[PDB]
Amino acid sequence: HMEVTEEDIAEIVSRWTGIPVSKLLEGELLRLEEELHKRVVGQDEAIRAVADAIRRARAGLKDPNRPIGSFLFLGPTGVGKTELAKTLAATLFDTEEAMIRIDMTEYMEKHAVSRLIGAPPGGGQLTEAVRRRPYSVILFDEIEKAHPDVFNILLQILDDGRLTDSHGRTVDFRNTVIILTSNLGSPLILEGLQKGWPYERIRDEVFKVLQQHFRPEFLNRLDEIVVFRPLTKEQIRQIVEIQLSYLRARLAEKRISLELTEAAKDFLAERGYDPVFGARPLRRVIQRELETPLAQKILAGEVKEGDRVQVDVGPAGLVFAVP
Ligand SMILES: Nc1ncnc2c1ncn2[C@@H]1O[C@H](COP(=O)(O)OP(=O)(O)CP(=O)(O)O)[C@@H](O)[C@H]1O
Repeated sequence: HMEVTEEDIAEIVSRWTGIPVSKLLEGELLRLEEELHKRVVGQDEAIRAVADAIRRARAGLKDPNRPIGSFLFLGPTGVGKTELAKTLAATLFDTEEAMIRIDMTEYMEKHAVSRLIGAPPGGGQLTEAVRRRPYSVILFDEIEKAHPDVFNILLQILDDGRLTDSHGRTVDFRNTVIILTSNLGSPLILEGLQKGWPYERIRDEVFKVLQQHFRPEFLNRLDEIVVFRPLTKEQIRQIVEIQLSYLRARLAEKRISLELTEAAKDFLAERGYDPVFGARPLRRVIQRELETPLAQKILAGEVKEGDRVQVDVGPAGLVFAVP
């Protein structure tokens, strides 16, 4: 039957049950890694770890009273942790609105548990969010900064697959994916390399800090611990291309094409990435170095509807030409 699609029936069931369409159609998942890789460049280990856990859950091999998966993402800033969490949410649960982000720097000071689960009688940021979206990816950023009382609430999620809030009502976490992140150790490695420390010192100091913050009792609860890697030159270039996608689409409305030389791509990659911030700088590098001067060319009439635009490097920055 052709006229009524799989999506038609899935949408009916989804609206009646609250189960996301992609969840209902999970089986009609074996290429989850390739789907995640459409947005997340590299970090193959993280993608495989997440995909492996989801498969074990779908195959009926895990404890049904725990979340679908739980992970600790270690490694540096700006290399794909949040991008993977956002992409996973969009892929598993149809929208990035299915990602719930808890910034643990806002939960450091003792009375923060009431912020998480609701003030005691006489609601909570986490509990209310998960009640209204049981099918969600939950991202806890910078977990080592959480107050112990807040950290104990995370342990409850991992152990019981549920939380009781301050109203006394149980909040179901069994359909969530829990992603915990920390950059712990990464600034220390940068400090050692700047100071000229030998690798042995750097290594030993990273392990003692990890030992201090992350104990086996905690870590044993997790599906996997994954250390994100710094990005290679080729990976940063692929990220530049992904980050030009929306610009190209907007330009294509006026039939304008952009053709970047390899040097122009390398210009953006060089400025858009560093060890401290990862690829966090790239968006505003593209805005400043490409979009702004392109805007001036369009407004001046030098770049017109229908033009193919060559983008190359000059010593003042990127330069433009229409052949
Ligand atoms: N592996 C990757 N694949 C695709 N894009 C990536 C990427 N790593 C970084 N980016 C780009 O750089 C930005 C920053 O990456 P991301 O948000 O994943 O880092 P992060 O989780 O460390 C952010 P924060 O420092 O705020 O916690 C993303 O919005 C994305 O555009």
